[PDB]
Amino acid sequence: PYFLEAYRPIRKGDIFLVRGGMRAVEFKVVETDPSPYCIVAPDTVIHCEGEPIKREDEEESLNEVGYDDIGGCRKQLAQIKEMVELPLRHPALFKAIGVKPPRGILLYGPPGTGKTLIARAVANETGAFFFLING
Amino acid sequence: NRPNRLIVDEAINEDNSVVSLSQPKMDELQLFRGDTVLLKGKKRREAVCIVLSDDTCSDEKIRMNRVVRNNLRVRLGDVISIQPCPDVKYGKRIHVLPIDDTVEGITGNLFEVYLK
Ligand SMILES: Nc1ncnc2c1ncn2[C@@H]1O[C@H](COP(=O)(O)OP(=O)(O)OP(O)(O)=S)[C@@H](O)[C@H]1O
Ligand SMILES: [Mg+2]
Repeated sequence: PYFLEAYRPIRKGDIFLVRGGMRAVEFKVVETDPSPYCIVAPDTVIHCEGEPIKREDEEESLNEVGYDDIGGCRKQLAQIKEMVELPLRHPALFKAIGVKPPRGILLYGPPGTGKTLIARAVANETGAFFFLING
Repeated sequence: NRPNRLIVDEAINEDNSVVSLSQPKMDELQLFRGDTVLLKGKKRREAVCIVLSDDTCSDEKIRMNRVVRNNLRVRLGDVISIQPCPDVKYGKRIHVLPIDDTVEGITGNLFEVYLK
């Protein structure tokens, strides 16, 4: 059902994702005979037989948590991006300015509202190093 | 018993080369508010400044900025001799150099932004 009435422009070496069946699944477009990039027509025979391969160590996984796993808190996630994104995107420039950044951000709320999730998502999406201390 | 040995107090004016004096001390000391004075300090280090007037300034005290105060090796409550010197001429070549700690962020120009 994925490529039917879609004609999705694909390229050699891209990872794509399909949802359905109480599980998400990954694939990688390994080889195109009109190399490298094309549009999947009904002409294309699609080889789906073989071994599921290993990852490269710098392939960013899709089971990680990003900003699309969080719902219902648009405003607060905007505030945390404004506080945090600039001092971690541009450390050298921001050191060269001479302004102090924030250094202590206390998230609080009732139990079960997704605070560990928000911190994990900001860490994955900025790409900073992340160390977790548990109480 | 000389009227030129003076003692530093806190500064009110914001300039880096302006000292202040009260008017009877200037009139005794033969100074006008356009003069160019010479100031001696500890470890034989001296400085040159433009004097102006004040009424909130006392006679036993001179008011100077922190930049002049640190170029004389003087702290608050120390002794400094002042003397008029119209022996100051103009210049031809003046060679300046930044100090290494304050210039670690910016690179590029320094003449037109700062000194101009
Ligand atoms: N806003 C949200 N959007 C989507 N899923 C959420 C949200 N809030 C909570 N969840 C789900 O609830 C689970 C538990 O959330 P937590 O991150 O543990 O919240 P919490 O702040 O850790 O609460 P405590 O006090 O630590 S038990 C998450 O793993 C998500 O599956
Ligand atoms: Mg938690």
